[PDB]
Amino acid sequence: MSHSVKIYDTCIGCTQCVRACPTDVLEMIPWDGCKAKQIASAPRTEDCVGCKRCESACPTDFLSVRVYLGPETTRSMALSY
Amino acid sequence: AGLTPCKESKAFAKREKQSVKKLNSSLKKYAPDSAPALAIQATIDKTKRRFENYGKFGLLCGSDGLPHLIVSGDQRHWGEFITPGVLFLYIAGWIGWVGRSYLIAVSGEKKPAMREIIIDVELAARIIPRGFIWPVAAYRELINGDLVVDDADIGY
Amino acid sequence: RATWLPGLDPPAYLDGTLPGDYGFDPLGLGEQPEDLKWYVQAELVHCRFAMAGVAGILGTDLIRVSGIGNLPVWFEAGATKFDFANTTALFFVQLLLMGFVETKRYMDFVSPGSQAKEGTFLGIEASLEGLQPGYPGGPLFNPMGLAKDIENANEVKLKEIKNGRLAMVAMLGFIVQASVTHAGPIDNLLTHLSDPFNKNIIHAL
Amino acid sequence: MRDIKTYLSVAPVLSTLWFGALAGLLIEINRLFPDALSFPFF
Amino acid sequence: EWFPGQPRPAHLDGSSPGDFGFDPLGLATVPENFERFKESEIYHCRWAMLCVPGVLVPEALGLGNWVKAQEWAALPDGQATYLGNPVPWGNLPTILAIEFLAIAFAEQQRTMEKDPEKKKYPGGAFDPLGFSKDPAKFEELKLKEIKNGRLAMLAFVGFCVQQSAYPGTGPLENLATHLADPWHNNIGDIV
Amino acid sequence: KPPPRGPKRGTKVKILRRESYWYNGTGSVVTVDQDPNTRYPVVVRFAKVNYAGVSTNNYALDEIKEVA
Ligand code: CLA
Ligand SMILES: CC(/C=C/C=C(C)/C=C/[C@@]12O[C@]1(C)C[C@@H](O)CC2(C)C)=C\C=C\C=C(C)\C=C\C=C(C)\C=C\[C@@]12O[C@]1(C)C[C@@H](O)CC2(C)C
Ligand SMILES: CC1=C(/C=C/C(C)=C/C=C/C(C)=C\C=C\C=C(C)\C=C\C=C(C)\C=C\C2=C(C)CCCC2(C)C)C(C)(C)CCC1
Ligand code: SF4
Ligand code: SF4
Repeated sequence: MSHSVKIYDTCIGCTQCVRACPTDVLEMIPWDGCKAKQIASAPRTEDCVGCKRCESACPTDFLSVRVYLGPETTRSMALSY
Repeated sequence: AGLTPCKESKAFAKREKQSVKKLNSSLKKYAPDSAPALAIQATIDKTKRRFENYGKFGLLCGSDGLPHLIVSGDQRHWGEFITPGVLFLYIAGWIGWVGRSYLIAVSGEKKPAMREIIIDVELAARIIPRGFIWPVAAYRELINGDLVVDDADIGY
Repeated sequence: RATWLPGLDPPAYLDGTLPGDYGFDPLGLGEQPEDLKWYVQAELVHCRFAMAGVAGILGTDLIRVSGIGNLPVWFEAGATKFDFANTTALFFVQLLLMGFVETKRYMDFVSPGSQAKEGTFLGIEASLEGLQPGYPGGPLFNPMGLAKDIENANEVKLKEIKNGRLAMVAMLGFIVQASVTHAGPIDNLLTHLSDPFNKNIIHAL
Repeated sequence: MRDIKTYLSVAPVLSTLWFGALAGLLIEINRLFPDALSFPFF
Repeated sequence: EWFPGQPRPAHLDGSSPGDFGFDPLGLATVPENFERFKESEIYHCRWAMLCVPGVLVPEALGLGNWVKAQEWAALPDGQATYLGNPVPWGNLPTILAIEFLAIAFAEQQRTMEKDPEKKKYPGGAFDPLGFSKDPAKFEELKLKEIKNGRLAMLAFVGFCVQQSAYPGTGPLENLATHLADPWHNNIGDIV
Repeated sequence: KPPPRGPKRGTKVKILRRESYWYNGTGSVVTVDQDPNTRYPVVVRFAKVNYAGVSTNNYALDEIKEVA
């Protein structure tokens, strides 16, 4: 909600975005719309720093996890002080 | 536009006079037969025959004693712009038309990537002369409608 | 098959039905039918203009020098004048009829036989086609109708081809020959025949 | 022997060989027809 | 056909007077564009056929050409001369006002009828004899009109261009000029 | 009993997805998934590479035009 992270239906369940979140935002939930039978999910968008590496590892036509930068909070700005 | 002919412009025949005097100034310091004296003399003759050719081929000179080019197309002056220009356009297509043939030629291979970083010399030798007749060849492509494509652009 | 280059093989598309098929088209200039079909006429029209054209250049200068008659050089003929001939109007006049004859030929190749079914009388029969695109012999264009259209076409056109191919080259000679020598073509021949080992293009430069 | 020719056919090596020939040609022409500001033949 | 050897543009299948397969710019694609063009065509024909002899015959008499016959209006005190006679109403604002009201009204009478066939061939009071009796002959009658009308337009073009090429000339004066030396007086000398 | 759906194999296809990298391009079908619930069955292989280096992805049936 600080930043908005959205995952579409193109996702093929490869678990490459989840493994690449450096602050544990995304996670994997069951589906039935792929051969792998699992689609990603973003239930902890607060801590989302905005580091687009989460979607530099989604290998689809355009993309299946997308990140929109909104307002910035004290943790979405990664302030240590 | 008032540009007098260089063979007439006294300013043109002034610049020719100074640059000769300037060179002959630099010459009356070496030996009358050493290597510098010859190289200086060589450039002196090159200069005089340079000015003469500019006052011979109909170049028009302004008030600066310098040649001016009439690119308007007045065909009294065709060898200044138009004639060299057509000479370029012939060459430029030759480079253009040959390169196009090659890319098409190697297009139908397993990976055209390899045949462009490592150019096929023999294939580029049987294509290097086809640019002698590019105006004829291309103009037929345009009429036949193979010089261009219509809506199939990326991928294939 | 006796190509132009003994060792080299002829290309695959110059099969040989066209007269003067000496397997010669190195630059890949005829590897499409519609291309090749339209190129043949060019060689036919060029050669015929280049057959008469050299003779007009040649014969006129031959008769003048010997002294039977007098005419200007073909190089010098463009500015000639006798009477009632503005080079303006002649250009328009020649452009007209040539424009007329050239087009109706063009319509023939574009549409065979769509040239002799019309209203204008008395001539609507001959200008059909010679039955071979580049040979429109009819009972007006071949007033001595002396062709069988098939047999000699292999053996006589091959004369008219190799005749023309030579003649087109010859005209190219004079243009360059007059461009360098500043003189007449036979003058070039007469000069070279005088001292051949000293009258050569090496000396002309 | 084949590997040598292939290497000589890679793009940079052709470039210097091609352009070098081109440089030599233009330098020669300027040595024989210098100043060359117009094309006075026709 | 005008150009023996080309296929007919599909929308020219006779079905009209004076139609020979000539529409290279495809101007007559739209049938509504097609029909209105016929109107303008016949009118541009109709006016032109009137105007050419009116340009020439005065020159065939002592009267000035089609250019001089408009010149008095240039000077402020212009008065006309019909058959040389100074008609009283020859001043420019006089004829202009007479010209405007009459031309507009009759030509507006055209603009207010839409048959649309009569907009090309009204007849009736315009056919005091009734040449339209034989439909075969009347249909050919249009042809003669169309071809003659097209002939007139070109003659009009020749008259006007010869004036720009030769200011202050007459078509018969131009004709005689060529008639002196056809081979040294031509369209060759313009360019 | 029901036959396989979509193109079989090797059949060139014209891509119709608007946001794809190969829109108005042509690729080769390598396999079609026969599960009805699968939301993007037709696995298309290409000859070029998208900006990520990838050269294949799934596609929907109505975004594939089977050229021949
Ligand atoms: C076969 C070679 C070739 C051909 C036919 C074209 C053709 C075209 N290019 Mg081009 N281009 C090329 C190579 C070529 N390009 C290369 C190698 C580059 C990288 C520098 C570019 C960069 C380029 C740009 C930036 C632009 C074009 C544009 C254009 C178009 C207009 C022409 C123009 O502006 O020329 C441009 C000419 C140059 C930029 C000069 C460089 C081209 C080199 C010198 C030619 C290379 C030839 C090749 C190496 C020889 C192969 C020989 C073979 C036997 C091995 C036209 C479709 C323009 C366009 O879109 O217009 C519609 C445009 O903006 N091109
Ligand atoms: C038409 C022609 C000349 C016609 C001459 C005429 C009308 C002369 C007219 C006049 O003299 C008179 C009568 C009287 C004078 O008072 C007036 C003038 C005007 C002066 C010459 C053609 C001359 C045409 C020539 C010479 C063409 C040569 C073409 C070659 C060599 C092409 C070869 C290739 O195309 C192939 C064959 C295969 C490819 O794969 C390889 C390559 C090499 C590309
Ligand atoms: C005359 C003159 C002038 C002018 C000019 C102009 C004005 C021009 C224009 C021009 C134009 C307006 C053009 C256009 C164009 C278009 C297009 C479209 C083109 C195209 C082309 C192409 C397409 C080609 C291709 C190719 C070839 C063929 C070869 C090479 C290879 C390639 C493939 C590339 C001046 C004044 C300067 C001067 C004087 C002279
Ligand atoms: S931007 Fe960073 S924090 Fe946010 S989801 Fe992507 S990888 Fe995780
Ligand atoms: S990276 Fe993309 S395809 Fe892979 S699991 Fe995440 S969203 Fe799905």
